Amino acid sequence: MPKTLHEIPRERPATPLLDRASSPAELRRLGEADLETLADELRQYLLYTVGQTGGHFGAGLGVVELTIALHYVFDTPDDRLVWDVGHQAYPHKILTERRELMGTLRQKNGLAAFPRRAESEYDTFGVGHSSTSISAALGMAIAARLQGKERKSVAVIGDGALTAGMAFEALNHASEVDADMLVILNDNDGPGTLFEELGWNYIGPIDGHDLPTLVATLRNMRDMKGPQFLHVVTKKGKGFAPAELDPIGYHAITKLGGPKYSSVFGQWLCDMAAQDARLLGITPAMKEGSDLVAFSERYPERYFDVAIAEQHAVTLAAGMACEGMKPVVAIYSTFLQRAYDQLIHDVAVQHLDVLFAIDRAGLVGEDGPTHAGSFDISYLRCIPGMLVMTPSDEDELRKLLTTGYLFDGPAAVRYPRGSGPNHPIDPDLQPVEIGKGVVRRRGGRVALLVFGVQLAEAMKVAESLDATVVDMRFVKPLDEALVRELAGSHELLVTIEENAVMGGAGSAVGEFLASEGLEVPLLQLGLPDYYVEHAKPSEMLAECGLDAAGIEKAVRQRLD
Amino acid sequence: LHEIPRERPATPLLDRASSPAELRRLGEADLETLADELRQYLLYTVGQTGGHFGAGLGVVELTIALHYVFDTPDDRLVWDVGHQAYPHKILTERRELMGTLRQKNGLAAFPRRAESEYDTFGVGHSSTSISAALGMAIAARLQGKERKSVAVIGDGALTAGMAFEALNHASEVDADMLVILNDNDMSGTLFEELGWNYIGPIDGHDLPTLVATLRNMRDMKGPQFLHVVTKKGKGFAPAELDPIGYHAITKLEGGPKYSSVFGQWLCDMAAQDARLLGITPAMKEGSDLVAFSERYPERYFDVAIAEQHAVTLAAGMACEGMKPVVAIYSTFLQRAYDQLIHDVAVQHLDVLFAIDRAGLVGEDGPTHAGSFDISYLRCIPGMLVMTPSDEDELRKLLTTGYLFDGPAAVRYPRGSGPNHPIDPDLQPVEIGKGVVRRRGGRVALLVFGVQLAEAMKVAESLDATVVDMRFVKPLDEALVRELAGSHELLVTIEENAVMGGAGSAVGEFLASEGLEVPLLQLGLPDYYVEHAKPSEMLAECGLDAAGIEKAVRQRLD
Ligand SMILES: [Ca+2]
Ligand SMILES: [Ca+2]
Ligand SMILES: [Ca+2]
Ligand SMILES: [Ca+2]
Ligand SMILES: [Cl-]
Ligand SMILES: [Mg+2]
Ligand SMILES: [Mg+2]
Ligand SMILES: [Mg+2]
Ligand SMILES: [Mg+2]
Ligand code: NA
Ligand code: NA
Repeated sequence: MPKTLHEIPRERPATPLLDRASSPAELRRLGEADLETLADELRQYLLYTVGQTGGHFGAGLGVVELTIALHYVFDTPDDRLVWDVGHQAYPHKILTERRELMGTLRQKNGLAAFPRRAESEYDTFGVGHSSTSISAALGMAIAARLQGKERKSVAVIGDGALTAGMAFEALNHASEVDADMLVILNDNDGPGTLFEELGWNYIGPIDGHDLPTLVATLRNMRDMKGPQFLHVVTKKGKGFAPAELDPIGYHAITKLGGPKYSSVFGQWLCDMAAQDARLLGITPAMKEGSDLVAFSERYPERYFDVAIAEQHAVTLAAGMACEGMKPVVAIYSTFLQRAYDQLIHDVAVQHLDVLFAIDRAGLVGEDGPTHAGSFDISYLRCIPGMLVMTPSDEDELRKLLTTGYLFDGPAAVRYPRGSGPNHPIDPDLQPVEIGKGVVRRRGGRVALLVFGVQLAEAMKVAESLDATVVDMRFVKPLDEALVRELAGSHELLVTIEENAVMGGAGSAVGEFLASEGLEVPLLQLGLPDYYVEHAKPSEMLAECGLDAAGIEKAVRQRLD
Repeated sequence: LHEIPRERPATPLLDRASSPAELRRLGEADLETLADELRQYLLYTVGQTGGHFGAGLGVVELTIALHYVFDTPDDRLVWDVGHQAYPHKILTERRELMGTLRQKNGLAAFPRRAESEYDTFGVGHSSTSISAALGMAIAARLQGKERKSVAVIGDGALTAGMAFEALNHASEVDADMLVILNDNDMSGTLFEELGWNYIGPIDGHDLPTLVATLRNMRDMKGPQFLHVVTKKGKGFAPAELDPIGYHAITKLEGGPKYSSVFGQWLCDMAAQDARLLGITPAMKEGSDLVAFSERYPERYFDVAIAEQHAVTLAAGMACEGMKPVVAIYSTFLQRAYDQLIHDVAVQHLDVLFAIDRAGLVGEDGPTHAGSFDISYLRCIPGMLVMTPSDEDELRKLLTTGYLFDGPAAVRYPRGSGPNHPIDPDLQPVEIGKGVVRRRGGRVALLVFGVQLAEAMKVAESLDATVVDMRFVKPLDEALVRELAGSHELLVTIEENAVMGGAGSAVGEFLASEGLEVPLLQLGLPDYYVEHAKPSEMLAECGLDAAGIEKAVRQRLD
């Protein structure tokens, strides 16, 4: 009989067998009967180390036994293993020469949040966004078949990630080319006939915590040919009672302010829905992260979780707007990249009335560059019809959400993870004038044109220089009249945005100055042209020069 | 049935069926004769204007049955892609407007909300119909309106991920909607499993069976799925015999296409490099991988209408040391942006993107315009971004991007070029260096792409310098620094949105170095250019020689 734990170890547990299984080859030197003892130990170590660093929690616990069985049966790293999303791959990392590096997990210069090709030869594909594993593993198998290399290709994909359209495309295509690969459905939330129809050989469901059945099944399927589909059933949080009971809260943990911007949005969504029965709320499977929680309890008939289906979320919004409803698509900047065609082709080309509440805009911290919201100003502002907005604090977020909502056409409001300066929030629901900035400080000589939440750091810098500071509010349409005035009365314009400099809000200013032959010097601050390694957000901002110290240095260095 | 009528057919029944309301006043016994009349009119008018041909022939009877049975426009009909909707337009107050089809200020290529209350959703890209019809159906329920929602989708469109996403969600919410699969590759278990009530397959040209089935299903509840089977080109033997050829025709009565320059390059490079792999999301003919697919069938991959899987498939292949080339139109690469960023660029994996239909594309209009790829790609770290100016440069820059170890893109337009000679070698050029084509005095034209010939006609008039920039990323920074100091105005030219484009790459560099020279950015404007001939669209945008010269002379004054 399995035991269940209710507490996290505060001290390094004794794992004498896990320590002999530091790599897959050493693991495969062990005996089948020891494997369940190895599992208990790895589970114990996993609880301990995540309690030490924080990180993802419940999903890894669900795949302890599956991960053991895969590295025992398959000749890794020669056999290719692709983890979908990778938040469940801490056990993987533990078994692939990183056990004693777990203490550096998610810290600057330590192990990254997900499998990462640069991090280890045992990581075949950098993941983070979901549902890429089947496609990636198909690519690997097609290439290995052509090269004659006789390696296996295995994709482990959760039942959630299977809701994405790109997973369906890969399953179809793999059948097309009769690829020799294995898809393991890690299902933890009449299964078989669908996958048989799509041309796969379906096996299961089997118990994903039964190591003897897992090993024998995988042994049998390892050398089967053609597209193989193994359906495994797991318990999220398995072995830790709190996580078993509340898998949502234990999806991640912290190691043992004002409101979050997502909470300011969530409150706005409720308040406007109480005033306006037209409002509909849409999320591609991120209710807790984007924080539609209270909204979905209060307005269940007007809340739509479309699963991991960004593309359908946006075109669905377009159809609702066609009937005069007022959809709000809640979506992180990094995940909106996957619905760009629907946004352009179905919303923008038709000028449809859809609001995009873009959370996690800018650097996102420990999750690193796979999740960075670095590009949405650049990829949205080039799209005709888009209203593009950058609130600088909690009050501005509520106001710009109202403005884009009420605007008759497509609008984007972008904001970062975390909390803000904690300024007062006007409880009313009124918009602001579209295309007009707010002068937050009258100065001289240097003008800081701020798009977004670096305003408070720019205010610190302006004090030393007696600079003008504008809270721009709008990337598109730009406050051209204000920029024109500032360009004639100042000797230097300085743009500041938590977005790539290339194609960004500062370049809209640059484009405006050029069209009118305004000759004023321009300094664009923002995110550089490389992928910023995972660290604390404050650490990442400092790296990019977007704290007061970096901005002052950049302005000072230009003027000297 | 053998010849496109060259004079207007007699269609007394059709002329009584100018709107769906009048259609529904006819008798079922009249409907087969209407369809014969509708088919001959369709034949006639598309022979006078050009346009899509074969798919609409396939839905003559289906369109009649839909509008006969459903109370359109109040009931919502959504056509996937829309190239099959010419029957639909003929029956929705536009029959006598069909002579303007695909001409400037005439009917658009596709259903378009701004055009007609009968068009529920502007389409062009594929596989959007189910998502849109579902949002309409959810809205109608919340509003307590009792209208129907119908999506017509082809079998190809169903290969796209977003159509699967919409089928699952429609089942999840138990939407009252009808999906009609217009299957013209000739044909249930799958759709039942996904939560749908499956009926069919039925003969999509048997009007009696169509009207009866649709009536029955019209008032069933929940997600309903009707499988109809149609013949591509039905009723016109040339088109039934060559559906690829008769997908679209020109009206009745000199250099290689750029896509064929690409296709020759792909074969030539594949002969040299066993590692090369060619991927297309269902556009073998359009991107021109025809000869490649015949000579290298084991290294050619058509993933269906599946841009997302295409790009991540390539990333996997590049992980094992193979050399994938992703052939994809600019407008369609929009749908795989995330895979390019997350799976390719973040990993700096060695994948070449051959981006066709870059710029304006003519009569298909703004749904297919390649207006944005320079803006959405150049902001992505790691990307090599190139803009060839003619046939020879396309070949050279593909070789440049292919030899590069890393993510690379080469964008080129539909149509043909200035027809300059083409070096048959496969040699690269130096990454990040432009080429001065002409030395002049007071203006410098920094040209990213195929407007170079037009710029060259203007450079004479103004005695201007002209640079073939070749690269957007990395920019030839030193050459720009030199031109900034020796000229009174820099002019950037690109067949891309000005906002965020290659002109803006130049501006960013100038601003970062304190170079204060004046900068005029020419390119595509910040609206959707209405369908017209390519030359008319380019003229509208100022990107012909005359428009480039007027723009420059204006600024100097
Ligand atoms: Ca939900
Ligand atoms: Ca405020
Ligand atoms: Ca409508
Ligand atoms: Ca040849
Ligand atoms: Cl730049
Ligand atoms: Mg799951
Ligand atoms: Mg502030
Ligand atoms: Mg078809
Ligand atoms: Mg290469
Ligand atoms: Na107030
Ligand atoms: Na043709």
